[PDB]
Amino acid sequence: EDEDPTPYLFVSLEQRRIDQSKPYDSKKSCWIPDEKEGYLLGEIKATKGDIVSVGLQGGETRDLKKDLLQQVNPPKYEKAEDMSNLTYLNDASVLHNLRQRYYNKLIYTYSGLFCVAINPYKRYPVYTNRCAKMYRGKRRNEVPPHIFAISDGAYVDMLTNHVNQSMLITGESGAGKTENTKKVIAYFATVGASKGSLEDQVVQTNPVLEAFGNAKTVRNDNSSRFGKFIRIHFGPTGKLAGADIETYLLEKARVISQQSLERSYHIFYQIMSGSVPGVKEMCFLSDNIYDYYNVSQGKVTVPNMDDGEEFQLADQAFDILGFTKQEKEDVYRITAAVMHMGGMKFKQRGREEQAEQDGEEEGGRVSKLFGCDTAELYKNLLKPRIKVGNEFVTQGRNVQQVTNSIGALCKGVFDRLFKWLVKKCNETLDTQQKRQHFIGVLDIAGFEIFEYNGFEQLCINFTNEKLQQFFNHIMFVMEQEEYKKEGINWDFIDFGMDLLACIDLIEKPMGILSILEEESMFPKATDQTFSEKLTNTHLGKSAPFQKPKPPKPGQQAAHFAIAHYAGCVSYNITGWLEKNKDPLNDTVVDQFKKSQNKLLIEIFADHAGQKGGGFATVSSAYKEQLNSLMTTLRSTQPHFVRCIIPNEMKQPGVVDAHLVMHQLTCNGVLEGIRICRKGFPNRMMYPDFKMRYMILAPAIMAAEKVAKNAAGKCLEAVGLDPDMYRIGHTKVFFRAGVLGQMEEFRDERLGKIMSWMQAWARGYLSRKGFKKLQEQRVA
Amino acid sequence: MADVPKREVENVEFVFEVMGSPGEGIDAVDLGDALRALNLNPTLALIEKLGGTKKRNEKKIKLDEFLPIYSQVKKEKEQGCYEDFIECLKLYDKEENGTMLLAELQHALLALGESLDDEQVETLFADCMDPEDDEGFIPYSPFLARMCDRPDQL
Ligand SMILES: Nc1ncnc2c1ncn2[C@@H]1O[C@H](COP(=O)(O)OP(=O)(O)O)[C@@H](O)[C@H]1O
Ligand SMILES: [Mg+2]
Repeated sequence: EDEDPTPYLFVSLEQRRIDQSKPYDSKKSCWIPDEKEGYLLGEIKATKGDIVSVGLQGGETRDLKKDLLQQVNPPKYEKAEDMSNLTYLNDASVLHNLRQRYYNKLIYTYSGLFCVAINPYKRYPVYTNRCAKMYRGKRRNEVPPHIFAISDGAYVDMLTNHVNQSMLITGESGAGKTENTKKVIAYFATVGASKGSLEDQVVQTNPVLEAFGNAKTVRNDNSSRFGKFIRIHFGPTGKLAGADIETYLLEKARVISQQSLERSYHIFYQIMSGSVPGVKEMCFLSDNIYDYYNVSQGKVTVPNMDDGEEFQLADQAFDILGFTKQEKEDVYRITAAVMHMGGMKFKQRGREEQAEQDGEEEGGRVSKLFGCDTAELYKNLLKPRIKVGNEFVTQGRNVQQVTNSIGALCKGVFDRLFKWLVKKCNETLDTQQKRQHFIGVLDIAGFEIFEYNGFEQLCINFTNEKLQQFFNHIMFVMEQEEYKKEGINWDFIDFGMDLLACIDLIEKPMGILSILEEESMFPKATDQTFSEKLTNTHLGKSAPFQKPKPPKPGQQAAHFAIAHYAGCVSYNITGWLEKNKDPLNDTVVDQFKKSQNKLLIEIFADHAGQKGGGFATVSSAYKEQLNSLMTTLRSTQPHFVRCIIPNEMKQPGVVDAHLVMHQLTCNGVLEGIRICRKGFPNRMMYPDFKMRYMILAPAIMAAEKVAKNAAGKCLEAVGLDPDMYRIGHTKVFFRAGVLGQMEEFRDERLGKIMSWMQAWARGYLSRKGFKKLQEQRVA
Repeated sequence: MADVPKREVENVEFVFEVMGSPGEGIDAVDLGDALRALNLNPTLALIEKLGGTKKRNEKKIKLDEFLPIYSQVKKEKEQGCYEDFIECLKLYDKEENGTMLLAELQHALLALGESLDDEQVETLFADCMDPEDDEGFIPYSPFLARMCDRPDQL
């Protein structure tokens, strides 16, 4: 894709001149709220009290309160690359700058310390080697906004400051986290290249993990069903030295269940494509995807996606990553075995409705693939055995108990297979060479509010609750530095309880998760007992804990709610206990560990036969991961990239204002702005200050040699308390309402000079005639 | 004698000897021209507020009655200056090169504020304004420096 990236990174000179002629009156121009557009540009036509008449493009006029109006930045700040330079950074000015840039094909925008990335839904030539060369070594402000600029800056800070770095790429489903993540990694693999290369092996992890970990959803044809944290290690000389990957919360249920509009994991369809010779034969796979119920409950194809071409690429990745042929082939075997297990039918018999096999066709396929005895397999499923101490018991099982044991095994095998792929990738990427520092990249679902919020959404919103606390803390520190650079002392610290209240409600003893784990060791406790034990323990007692919002038509009722930092979320708890504990037929697992499939024994080498069988759960396991992750992040210098989805239709160039605004609130963009602008809502560079306010004290400012003193003496000249502003090295900072007063002074002053000028013109004309009248008054 | 500077009183004496008569003084319609002869530039509105009158022979202002008005006009500091007018005309300097359209300047002087007569502007431009360019632009810095008697800025 060798092209010219300039028109996709810069605002053209032609476009700039057009932008500088948009219709701006510092007195009339205003933003007003609007349902569909979020905000509309208007023209204050008249004011009566606290009500203003705003004229909109198209003749429409509205009467609304001054309270609802937001200031407009002048046209010279159009499509600004760094929104911290805007005089007003209200909600309307943020949306405006971002959408204008997006309409100009500009994906990336800086907002002070962090960066915003709006999904283009179109392939622009901004990730080429030609574009990458433009950002190597250059400082963030020397080149247009780009993910590469942040990556390079972190690589530079790492080598200069000897501190590990972090890049957190967050956002809701389909916002572009994984795309940007893969581009960052490919950038570090390039710059760090010393010269089956390590540089190519790190990139080749994506086809494997995405094949087993990604799936098509309504929001994203390539949705990530797991969280990802990858560390790129660099040697003392800054060359690529290795990498390791950690994954979180793989959606097990998708292995055996799909919604109508969604797919299971790509791999199941990639393998069925037949684009790799020998695979389907070795796996005893038919040519009818619908022969496997676990995978064909919803959609089975994705527009513009060639599962055949994807399987070849994935199969090729295994080779580059160093997967032996036996290892690669057993991965396919186990994958197909999961598909076959869903076809093993059964039927009742009589006493205790004890089940028995109804056809061993699929069962035989599973056995051969797992390297197990078919007879023994069906025997351990239908007649499992338990230990009372030193004896066996021939426990029976009905059709439903057997059915559920199958689905559990399907989920357990695939999950353990996925974990092994990650383990195998880390072995390949561990070159035992000196690792001096690392840059960690996080690719995980951001805070999001669905119609149905279940167990997964709780863990994700819990995760982001901790990421936001980390973010807020870093914004204070770095902004304090940014002020220090301007020669200003700036101190704002406040840590409101709510930053930790929700985290406590979820994580502290007797919290949401504590009760979920406590209740997991009780006899039945199916949902309703967990639900009431949550209400009786927290409702009216824990501040964030609230009553669930009643459901609207077409929605299942919720059981409780949490006032999260980004909004109120209603959680449905049905199935959490089942999802929190994943018990497997220990007798069948023992058979696996003794099977002839070497890989099957490996992925289950963790699980005991007759760690292995203790007091661990999904929630407990993930809380340790999150603690391990947050510990690692707080040891690094972080960099925040906020991804944003522009619309629900995958349409390039189309902005759903309401959808975007919601994300700006949830993804912490507006919060970060409140922090950086705390105490001084408006700032202004000195050249702009002079252009606008030198008219207030021209002679005074004309004398001062440096801009700083000119701006200062000008503010002293007018009646401004010295605490209403701060004179930085290159910027003036203003408290709320100061610019308003400065604009009033300017208006009145500007309303007089014309008379002064005319009075002076009359003085010149008068003094002209006084000379003639004077000389004519002699003799 | 020792309240308002002596030489400044003498300056007022000279103007009254030219514009007014000993017995009466200066006619109130000439109150603005008298102050202007003393190197002042008051606005028409301020002259009305200090005894200005239209037409002749409606009111007379004698010496000691004019001195407080002189000191008044000389006290108020912000009545305009060369630097003030540079900033007003910068608002028409679209090209940031120190020029504006002579049409806009002429229109503003004849339409806005205490507007001027057609004759007042023609004489003003004849003496202080430089010739236009092909596009109708003019350098407004030298025009203000001549009108405001600011040779230092030429
Ligand atoms: N920078 C980009 N260039 C081209 N297409 C993109 C870009 N970012 C996102 N997309 C499109 O949007 C989809 C969602 O991207 P993805 O990163 O998978 O979302 P997320 O990982 O945030 O769920 C991709 O499949 C791709 O088609
Ligand atoms: Mg993803």
